[PDB]
Formats: sequence, C-alpha cells, structure tokens
Amino acid sequence: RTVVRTFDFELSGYPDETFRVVLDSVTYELRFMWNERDESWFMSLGDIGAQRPTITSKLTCYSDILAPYRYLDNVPDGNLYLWPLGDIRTRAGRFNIGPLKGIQMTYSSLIE
Amino acid sequence: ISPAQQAQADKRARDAAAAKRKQDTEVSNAKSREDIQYTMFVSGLRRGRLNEFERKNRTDDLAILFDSVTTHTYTKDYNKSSYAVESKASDHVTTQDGKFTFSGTVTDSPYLIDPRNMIDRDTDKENPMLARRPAKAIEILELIADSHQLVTLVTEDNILSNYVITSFQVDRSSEAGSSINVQVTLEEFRFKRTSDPKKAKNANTGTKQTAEDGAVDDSAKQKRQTPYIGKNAETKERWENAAIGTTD
Amino acid sequence: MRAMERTYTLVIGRPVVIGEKPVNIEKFANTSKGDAYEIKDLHIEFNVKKDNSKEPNKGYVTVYNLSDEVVNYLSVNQRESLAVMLHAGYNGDEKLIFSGTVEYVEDDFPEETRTTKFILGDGTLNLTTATTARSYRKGTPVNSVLNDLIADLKLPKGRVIDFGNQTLQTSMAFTGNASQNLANLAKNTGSTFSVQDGAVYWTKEGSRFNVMFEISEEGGMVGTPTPKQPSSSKKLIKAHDIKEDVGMTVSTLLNGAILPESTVYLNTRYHKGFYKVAELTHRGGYETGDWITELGLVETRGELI
Amino acid sequence: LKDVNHIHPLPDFVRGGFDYVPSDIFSGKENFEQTLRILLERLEFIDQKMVELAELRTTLNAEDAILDEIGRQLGIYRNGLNDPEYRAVIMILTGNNSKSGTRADIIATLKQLFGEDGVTTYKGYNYRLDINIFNTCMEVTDILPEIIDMLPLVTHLRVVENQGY
Amino acid sequence: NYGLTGSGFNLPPMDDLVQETKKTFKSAFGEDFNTESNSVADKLIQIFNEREYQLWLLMGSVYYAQTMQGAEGIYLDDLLGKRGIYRLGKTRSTGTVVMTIDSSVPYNMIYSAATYTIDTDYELSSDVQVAGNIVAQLIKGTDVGTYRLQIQNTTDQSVKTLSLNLTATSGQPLITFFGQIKDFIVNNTILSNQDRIWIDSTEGALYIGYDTNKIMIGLSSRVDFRTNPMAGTRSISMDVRSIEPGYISRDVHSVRSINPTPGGFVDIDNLSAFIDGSDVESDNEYRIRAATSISEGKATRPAILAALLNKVEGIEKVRIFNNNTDKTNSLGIPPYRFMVVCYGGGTAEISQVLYDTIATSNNTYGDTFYDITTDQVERIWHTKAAARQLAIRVRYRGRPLSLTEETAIANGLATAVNGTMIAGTLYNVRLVGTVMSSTSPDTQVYVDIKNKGQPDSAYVNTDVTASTTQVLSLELEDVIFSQI
Amino acid sequence: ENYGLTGSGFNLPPMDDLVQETKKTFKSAFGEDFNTESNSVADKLIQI
Amino acid sequence: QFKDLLLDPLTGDLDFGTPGDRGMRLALTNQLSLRQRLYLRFAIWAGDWYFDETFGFPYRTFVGKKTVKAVLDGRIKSEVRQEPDVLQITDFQSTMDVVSRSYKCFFTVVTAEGEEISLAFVGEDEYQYPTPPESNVQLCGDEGVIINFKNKLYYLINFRLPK
Repeated sequence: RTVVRTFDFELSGYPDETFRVVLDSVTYELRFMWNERDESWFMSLGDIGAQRPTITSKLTCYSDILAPYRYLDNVPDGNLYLWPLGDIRTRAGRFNIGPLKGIQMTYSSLIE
Repeated sequence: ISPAQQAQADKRARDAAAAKRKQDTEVSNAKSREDIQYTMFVSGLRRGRLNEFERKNRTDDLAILFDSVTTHTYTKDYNKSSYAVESKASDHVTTQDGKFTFSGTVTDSPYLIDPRNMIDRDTDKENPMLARRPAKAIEILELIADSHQLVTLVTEDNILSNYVITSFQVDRSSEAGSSINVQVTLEEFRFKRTSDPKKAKNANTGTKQTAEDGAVDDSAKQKRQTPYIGKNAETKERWENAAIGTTD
Repeated sequence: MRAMERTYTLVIGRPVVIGEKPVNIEKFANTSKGDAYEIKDLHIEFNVKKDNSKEPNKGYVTVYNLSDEVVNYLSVNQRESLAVMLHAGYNGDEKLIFSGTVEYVEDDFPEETRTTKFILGDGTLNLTTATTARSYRKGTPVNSVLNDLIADLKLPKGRVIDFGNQTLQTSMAFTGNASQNLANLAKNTGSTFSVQDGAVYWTKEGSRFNVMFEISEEGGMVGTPTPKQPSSSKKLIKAHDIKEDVGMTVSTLLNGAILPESTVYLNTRYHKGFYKVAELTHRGGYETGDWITELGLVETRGELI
Repeated sequence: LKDVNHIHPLPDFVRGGFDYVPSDIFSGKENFEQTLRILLERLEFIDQKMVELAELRTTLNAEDAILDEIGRQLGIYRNGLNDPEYRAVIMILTGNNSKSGTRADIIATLKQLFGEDGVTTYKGYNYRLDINIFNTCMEVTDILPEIIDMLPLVTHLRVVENQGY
Repeated sequence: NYGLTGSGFNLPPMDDLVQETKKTFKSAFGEDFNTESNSVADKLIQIFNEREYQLWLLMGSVYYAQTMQGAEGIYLDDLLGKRGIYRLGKTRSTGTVVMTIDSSVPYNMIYSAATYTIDTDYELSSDVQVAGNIVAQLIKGTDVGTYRLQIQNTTDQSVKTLSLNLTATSGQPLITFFGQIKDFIVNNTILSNQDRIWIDSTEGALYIGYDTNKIMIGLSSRVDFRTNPMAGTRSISMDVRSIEPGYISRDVHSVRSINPTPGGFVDIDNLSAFIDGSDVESDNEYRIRAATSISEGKATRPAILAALLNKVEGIEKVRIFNNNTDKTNSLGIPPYRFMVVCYGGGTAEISQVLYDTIATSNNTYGDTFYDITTDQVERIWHTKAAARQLAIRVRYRGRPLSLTEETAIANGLATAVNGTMIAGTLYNVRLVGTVMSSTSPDTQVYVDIKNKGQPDSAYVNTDVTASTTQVLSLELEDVIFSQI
Repeated sequence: ENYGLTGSGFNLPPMDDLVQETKKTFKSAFGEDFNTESNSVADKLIQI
Repeated sequence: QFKDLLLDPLTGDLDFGTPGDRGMRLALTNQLSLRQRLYLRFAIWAGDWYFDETFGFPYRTFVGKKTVKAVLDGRIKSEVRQEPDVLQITDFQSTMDVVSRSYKCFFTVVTAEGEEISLAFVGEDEYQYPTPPESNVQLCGDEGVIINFKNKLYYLINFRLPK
C-alpha cells in the first residue's frame, strides 16, 4: 500500500475551530473541540452542509484514525496520523500542533 | 562619476533606510501589545478628578497632562428624513459619532513637573529647558496616533472612552516663543487565541490550503527538504517511511 | 489597546494548465522561483459577485502604484492564465474569498498614479471548453448519466444529490460543452447545477440543507433586512409549485466563509426564520470604502435534504 | 510528575461551584447553602460512578458477572472455570498470539502464574521437556489444556506439582 | 444532538445547556419568569449547570477508552493486551569496553568484578581474566634473545608453539621476524585478520588490530596469545553494564576513566555506541512497537538463518543440516539433533544468539560448546568450518600482461571465497568468465586448480567440491600466470 | 586524505564519520570534560 | 523567552560553563536573553555588519564632535525601547566630564518573565506513565496489602495505651 504525503494541518488553539479542507479532490468540513478534563482534541468529519458529522473520534499520536472507517463512500481512503517532531515521548497538546510547534498532523494518499 | 560617489550613494541609501527601521518598528510593537492603556486629562483634575489620577501607574495606565488647555468642545449630530413620513413611525432618525476637540500648549518653562505625568518620565528637576519637553510630547503624540490606540478622555463634566485621534496640528509661531500650540480631534468608536472553553463559540476559517512552509509546501516551492536532526533514527525511521511515505 | 483594522493578501502563481485530472488552483500558487508575488499593503478596490447558475463567478480588482517588476511579470504571460487567490479578514485571520484565472489585465499610467485592472473567472476555462460526446438507451438509470457527465467536466465534486432509482424514458444524446448539457438536465429534473470556487454543486430546487450561519446585531449585521423579489420578472402561475419564487435581502461585514448554496438563520427583531442563499457580492476598499458582503436570500418550501 | 490517565474522581468537587457565589452575599445564611448543597451532592454520587463504569470494565478487575462478556468477544467461554482462574486462562490465551515457544519465552508465561521462584523447567535430549511447580495458587488440572497449547508442535511434556522445594 | 449519535460521541458547550435549562424554567413558570443576571434562580441554575459540563466531558472521555484511538495509561494496556504485547519496564544499559595494559601485567591476573566502577554509573558485567581476551597488540622498538609464542587454534583446541631468536634489534632480520610472526598468526584464526596487521618498516613496529591510520580497530574476535618475553602493550575487551536501571547513553568514544586505577593501566575507550537504557516505556513507543511486530520472527529455519547474519560481528557464512529419523544417518549426527555450521562468529557471542531456537528442539551438536545461564544453566553445541586453501594457475595466449595489471585478475578471483559450505562447486567456466571480465576486452585462457602444497602434477580442470565441514579459501599470493 | 579522487577511484565519507573527527578536534580545544552526548545543545549544533 | 546561545556577562565569550560541567548552554530566562539582546544591539556600530546595513548604533555622529548631552540621552534611551518586551526605564544618571571629555551614563530596565508554552524541544517530559507489575502479583494479589494492615493494627495498638 504505497502512500505519499500530500497535506498538513495546523491549529490555532481556539477551542471550537471549524474550517473546510479539500482532500483527494473531494471537499470536507472539519470540527475540532478541546476537552478540558481529558486534555485532548475531538475531531468530527462530515460532508459540506451535512446535518450531522459522519465520523467523530479522539486524536492520539501514532494511531490510525481512519482505520475502521474505510468502507464509506464519503470517507478519505488515505492515512491520517499525528507524530511528533521533537522528543518521541511528547503527547498531543493544545498549542503544540503544527508544522513547527512540535506535533505534525498529516494526511497521505495512496498512489492511484 | 567615480567609485568615490558609489561609496557615497550607498551612505545616502543606508542612513535613509535606517529611519524606517526605527519609526516603522516602534509602531509594530506598540500594536503587538494591548495591555497598555493611554489616558488624557483635559481640565477636570482639581475638581475631585484627582481620585482617579492617582490610580495611574507608570507602566500600564499611562497618563498625559498638558501645561495648559485653553478650550475644549464636545458635539454630537443626528439626521432625519427630509420627506414627510407616512405616520408612530419614529424610526426615521440616525445617530452620528460624537466629536471632541481641544487646544493646548507645551512650554519650555513648566510650572508643575509632577513626575506621574508621562511627559515628565525622566525630566531634570533643575533645568527644565535642557530636558526639551516639547520634543518629548511630540514623540509621544505620534506614537499614540500611529498605533491607533483607543484613548480615554477625562473631562470637566463627563468621561469619554473609545476615542481615536484623527488629526492634530503643531506650530511654533514668532509670538509665544519657546512653546508650541497643539490641537487635537477625536471621534467615538462603536467597537463590537487564549480563551476559556466555556466562553468559546463555533467559528469558521473558510477554505484552507497547506499551512506554512512544511515538508510538503517545500516541494511546491522547490525548496529542499529539511534534514532531520538525529536525536533518534531507529524507531520512527522504520515506521515513518512505511506509513507516511515521502513527498514525491 | 488597538483598533479593529482590515487586512488582506493577494497571491499570483503559475499559468493554469488543464490536464487529464481534476484541476486544483491550490497547487499552482508557487512560482518557478518558489514563493509567489504577494501584495499586502497597497490600496485595493475589488468587487466579487457569486451565484448559482451556469455562468462562472467573476470578480474585479484594482491596485494602485504597483512595482515595475510585478507589472513586467504580467506583461509576460498575457497569452496565459495565471492563477490568483484573494484573502481578506480583520487583522487576525484571512478567509479565502476568490480563486480563479486572470481573464483580463490592462495598465493605464496617466501622470501621477498607475492603476492596474483585473477580471477574474472562477473556472471559466473548464466550463467553456470541456466537450462531450455521450449517448444512452431506453432503460438506463439516470443516476449513471449524471456521474458520467460530471467526470467529463474535470472539476472536484463539492456536493451532489443522486436521483435514486430514476431511469431514462427516452434515448438521449449529448454533445458540445458538458456544462451546457448539464444545465439543460437541470430544467427537466428540478435540480440546480453551478460551479463555485472550483467546487461542483448539484442540488435540488426548493429544498435546503443546519444553521450554518446566524445573523444578528452581534454578528456584525448592517441595517435591517428588507424584502426584495429574487427575479426581475414575474411568472404565470396556476393560482412545479416547490420552486423558489420568494426572497429577502441582508448585508453584513465581509465574511468569505459563505457560499451561494449554503443555509443561513436570520435572528432579527422583525424577521425570524431560515433561508437559502442565492447570490453574493463582496465589496472592498482598503484605505477608503466599504468592507461588507451582501446576501440575497430565497424562501424554501421543500423537504430538508 | 502527572498521571497520564485523566479518568479520576474530581478532587474536592463539592467546594467548587460554591466558589462561584459572587461576593459571599449568601454565605452564612444557612438557608441557601443547604438548598445548593443538597442538589450538588447528588452529582457527587453520579460523578463517582462514572469511574467504575470505566474502571470495572477492565479485564484486570472485571467481575465474573461481566467478565463473561469480555471472554465472549474473544471466544473464550467459561465452561466450568471459576472466577479466579477464568481470569488466568483469558490472559494466557490472549498472550499466546505473539509467542514462539522458545525456552526464554515459555519461562515468561509461566512467570505470571507462579510468582518469581515458583516454577522451573528441565530440558531433555529427545524433545523431552519438564515443568516444575512450587507455589501454585490455583488448581492446575483445569489450566492444563492451555499449558500444552503454547508449546512447539512436537513437544514431549511432563507435569509435576508440589508445595515448596 | 450532542450525546450518542450514529457517528460517535460529541460534546456540548455550556451555553446550549444553559439555554435549554432556562427554557425549561421559563415553561415552568410562564414567559414572565426572570432568568438573567439579577435572578436568584439565575445564580442557582448557572452554578448548577457548570458541574454537569464536567460530567459530560468525563463521560465522553470514558467512551473512547475502549477504542483503537483515545486509550491512555492503564486502559491502553487492556486494548493492546488482547494482542499479547506488554510495556517494558526499567532497563539497564549494556556495552563493551577495551583498555590497554602495561607490558608487565601478568597473563593469569584476574580482575575482581565487585571492586571497580568504570564511571559514575558503570561497573564490570562479570569477572574478567586477562588471558583469552586480547583484542589488539602493539609492538615497537625496544624488545636480543629467544622468544616463545603461543596461540589457541580457533577451529581445534590444540595450543601451538613457535620458537624464534631475535639476533638483531633492527633491520631486515627484525622485518623477517615480524613477518614470521604474521605468518604464524594468520595460519590460525581467520584470513580476514591478515588484512588488519602489517609492519611499518619505516619505524620498525608491528601493529595488531589497527588500520592504516594507526587506529585500534581490533581483531575479528577475542583470542589468547602470549610471548614469554612480554613485549609491547596489550589490549583487552571487557563487558560493562550500568549500576541502576534507567535512562543513560554513551557515544562511540565517550568512556574515559576508571575510579580505582589498577596498576599498569594505560587508557580506556569505547568501540561502538552502547545499547542505551530506558525509563518506563511510554505510550508512543508502545504503539510503535505494537505496529512493527510483523517482522518479529523466531523459532523457524528462515528466522534462525536471518537472525545469525544480523546479530554477530562476523558470521560470514552459515548453513544448517537436519537428521530426525531414528538413526545417525550417513553424516555423523545423533538421531534427533540439528547441526549448525558457521564461519567467523566467535563462540560466546554466537551462542547467545542461538536462544531463538524452538523450545524442546534439542539441536546441540557440533565440536565446540558453551554454557549460558537462563536460574538454570544449559549447554549448546556447534562447529566451525575448516578452511581449505587452493592453488590456482592461469595460462593464456596473447600479449604479455604487465606488472600491477595482474592485480585486477587476482582480486577478481575473490569470488572463489564466496563458495558455500559443502555445496560449493567452482564451476571453472565461471572462473574463466570472471578472469575475462575484470580486464579490458581482449585469445585463449585456461584455469588449473589444486590444493596447496601438492606437486604440479595435481593441476586439473574438473570442478572441486567442499567437504562436509570444509570451506573454500584463497590467498592473493597463491596465483601464478604463464604465457603460451 | 583518504577522501576524494585517489587514482584508484573516488571515495565518499559516510554521514557518521564526519561527525566523529569534528567532535574529536572540537573536543581537543576544550578537553575531555565537555558534554557532547546525545541531545546536548553542542551536539545539536554540530549535526546541523 | 527568546532562545539563543548564552553569552558570558563577565568575559563576552560563549558561556561554556564551570570546569565541572563544561558544555554549551542556551539563554532561557528572559533576563539573560534581554541582557545579550541589548549588549549586541549597543556594541555593533551602525552599518558595520554586512548582510544588514541598518543594524547597530551610530556612534560616529556623536564621538569626535561637539555634541549636546541632552540629544545623546534621547537616542540612548530610544534604542532600548525597540525591544518589544521592555516594561519601563527606572532612572537615568547622565554625566559628562569636560576635562577628560568622557561621557558615562547609568540606568536600569525592568522586564517580566513568561512561561515555556511547550517542553517538547527541551529535555524532559511531565507525565508519569505507569509501571508494569512484577511476577504473579497481578493474578494472585500483593503482600503489601498485608504489611499495611499489620502496620495499621500495630500503630492502633500503640495509640490506645497512653504515652
């Protein structure tokens, strides 16, 4: 399953960010919510103007977020991962997500 | 021409360019910190306004006092439809922004040098004219106007807030030598991250593309990939290339 | 303490080349040198209208006192279609507001001030040259015809509402520009087709999508809403009934995160309810002028797709 | 310096919220406090049980009434096993999926069932292997079937159990 | 809307709950009820509401605790525990060090394990004896008399002796003496060693286990070697581990001291990076290890073949044989014991690798053994192939080859050293191809092969096959050419 | 000296070695008691 | 919080450290960073650094010329405020001697201290991942539960008897 890096993300730290992104020539809308007690980011994925999000999950490092969901016509077939740029023991935080902040959220697409 | 002039034109360009780096930099940082709050005391002081003048420190709530203020005026405006209304239809009126203007003076021979005034931050006690006070005031005045600070005015009767400076004038006429006459004009401002999640509200950022010069944006601009610092190259290496691949 | 001041950015990239896959204006931003020609602190006047129809969305721009190098780079490529993106916001962020190709460019420099002009088209090249040649027999499912024609158009699919188990009643043939053929299928099946900021949108008339936007005095509204007819003419009526026929108008501070096919909620003191969007117009004067957006709303009477 | 597991009862939940009384306006009135305390203390009970709903579902502490559900997902049925050893078999079978039956490996799996010094293993020339038990804490006959499974395809095994050396 | 839906678990903000409960209160007492700012009911309801925000957040956290993503801490173990993977605890760093010793330190002296510390956090792995652990030697200048030389054969276990006289302290006699010592050593151990020992005639010194730049790189393996007149400076290899478990790392040339200095000590340094110790295993590397478990193969013939080639400072060749039917078979083997043949892998270091063998697989056959502690201690067996050198003669018709042009041909026949144990057949046609390849293009060519020392009548053209425990070998100086 | 064109061919030094003598010579100017271990600020600079 | 290589306040060379802990150090505390940021800003004469003609201080304007003390103090006091993290300047004693023609001023600057935002790039981690159990403790219990109970009983027997 050859895959190539094709997109990177950044977060400003606002607890209720929402924006639209284009992946594999298809367009999706994303929502990020910050959880206080669990100090983690909650990601919701869905179609543009959809009544409810298609997928909701909790973000973690080195875990394949989309693994159990590559069976729907509206879910990207690529790979979405979070891995750190600094010390390997650093876990995902609020302000430490970005191309140079410490954590590299990235999307990669299979070659077809 | 000769090389001697090329070594002279550079000096003309270098020194002139250095001027923007000084003035242009100061305004940039002055806008990059919103903690500071400027205030102006036009009259008011001795009729019990001292109660709030003493609150002003020397680091956050800077205060400005002029050596003398001659006149200050406050005005508001409204407008209405010039055609007969259909009848009650009392909504045919609008409110404009209130204006405030005053005239003042700064002198080389001050009578009161209270250090709390930000004009007198580091003015000499015994030689006021060598301190060059009028030059101190102008340097302060341009910075406040240029950075677009929301100034607060303390006046005889009322207190006004969220006022921005739109114009001011300075002159040194033959009469009243060793002093400068100053005029200012202000108008209202109907103004309407690290934040508590409980106060957060759903926001939007529109469509977004690849963010910042990353490992993928570098390829788009033909920049060479940033080498990885070898803090550890045994664990991630087997997994990084297999799962994330490389931009190519 | 600061004020609330405007900000913007304008980017110019490589010529756009259509190939054998969907076109994305994003990937053409970088120039051969790498970083693109960015213009930030120069007085700019622009007008960008958007709609849901066959025609592409077009926007106009004007820039004063450009450097000679940038103008030279546009004197060249006058045979080619440079990619351009525009951003706007308030001193803390800038939302994408338009993306397309430079259809026209001219320079006039009388004495004191040069004034560059632009005319930009949202996918004009694809919508006006994508030929097709297709046919189908009696019994073919209509849902297959729709997907076949869109793939020909070579644009990303923003959103589509399939027809279900609909089937063709008569043999069909399609030629010429693909966009024209699709716009004809719209009339006979009650569907709206319109490309916008590179995204293909296929929806059904009368119906609408949640409250993706709320308008109120807190949301920077400008004046009260007023009722305005959505068309410059009236149609004869039996008095499909589901079609449009009513609307309203609203104005708001510039906000690029809105599209013609979206849905908005209107929280005012007189008018309250949900509406579709039908038209957008973005205006802007950096040093002097408005920085607002105008929305033309249309009432809905269909199902909540 | 901090625990990674954030699922814990909220420390001093009750005194919080009371901290949001604006300026001690009602404090010391003994009529509003009781009304507020009675309502808040109800959330205490619910807040506490939120943990056990997650803590108790782990295989380490799961009780037999629900441990069967965990085993059911893995195909390991109770049969006649009792709770203390039913936990053991679940661990043993699951751990078998990443094993190779080496001498060092076999010692590791037996290590979890008999403490540190409770087990030893002799080896023989012709496929002979021996297992010795010194400090068994559970009845072994029912555990025996699994003890065969994690051994090479051709092992020849003897089992002897005794208390102490 | 915010609770359980068809796409996972969501989170509500505070304001939505506030508005919902305020609407409920409004309905309770009509539209006239006040609920903003100044209402006592407002102060009760808002204070009450914020707490259930915590409950909702905690509940949302609980749900993801049983999913491939979101698991943390103790809960993470249960998820990956189903697949038989457990976190690693505290670990102790491991490594090896070498030190030079003065000429006067006797061979039989043994260092006490529990009376030294390398540095602030390192100590001897176990007891160490000087004899049998020499890795490199330097002899120079000051050394007339009679000298004895001893060496333990690396294939057999018979000690060999040599006798020589140093009639002169410099010059061609000294050069010849050094060359004789070189020939003595190279005939044992492995041919790769000869590449790492030479004589610097300009200085009249002998270097053992160094490179052309005079850097101690060490021989191919620890050995025993002695001279009755203890000349030069000797170097030995020690095994070192950290005192307490934790995190610690050392570089290729870091170690520099010993606290209690032993008499005759000269210097000490590293040869390669240590296997650094680690603290308690973290979640990220735990997931990474869980992901890369596919390549973790063991207890299979391909697995054991791969493991040996990637876990030994050597082991140029390896082959295995099987006998599992009630009898010793043609090849001398017990009924149910494997056979492993290696080349240049040492004894102790390779023995440790053999713990990947299937449990209950007896294996344990060969000519050399070693004991490894598991706890119980067990013995394993193996053998080392006995190299057999060939003599090759080349004859051809054409222009005479010039000196230094035969180097390419000689090194070209290095392929002869790539034959496999037993199943090694020269296929002289291959040699003819090679000799005609490592040269400029362009009449006739022939190759003759015979065992070293045989008379010229032994030259033949038929291909040769290695014995059961023999492996082909060839030296550059054993090549000759003839024009025809 | 063993780097570059040499008549017998062309020799290229690997990444690891160049660090080794750079640290060695760099260490020579300040003595052994000079931290150069992994993740140290000095080592990070040398790698770049 | 601007990070940079630490400069020794006493000598001007890099602060390699004491002989017991020789190495390299980064400026972490805002005080140390600001000190060197002012030192370099004042030590480099204007225009003398290539790659940046606008950096430095124009000493040539004043040195060697008949100058007014008041003008110099303004420029000295202005260059300081170019840093974005300077709160204020407390005092300023500018004095000039005409005999030796020397000029020497004194003043101090006040700056606050900030937080570290993220520790990912510096050294350590703040979490406390758990430790795996040892031996058959997990499947059969732990002895410490007995030891703690025995200690509680012993201490309670100690408490009741007066002492």
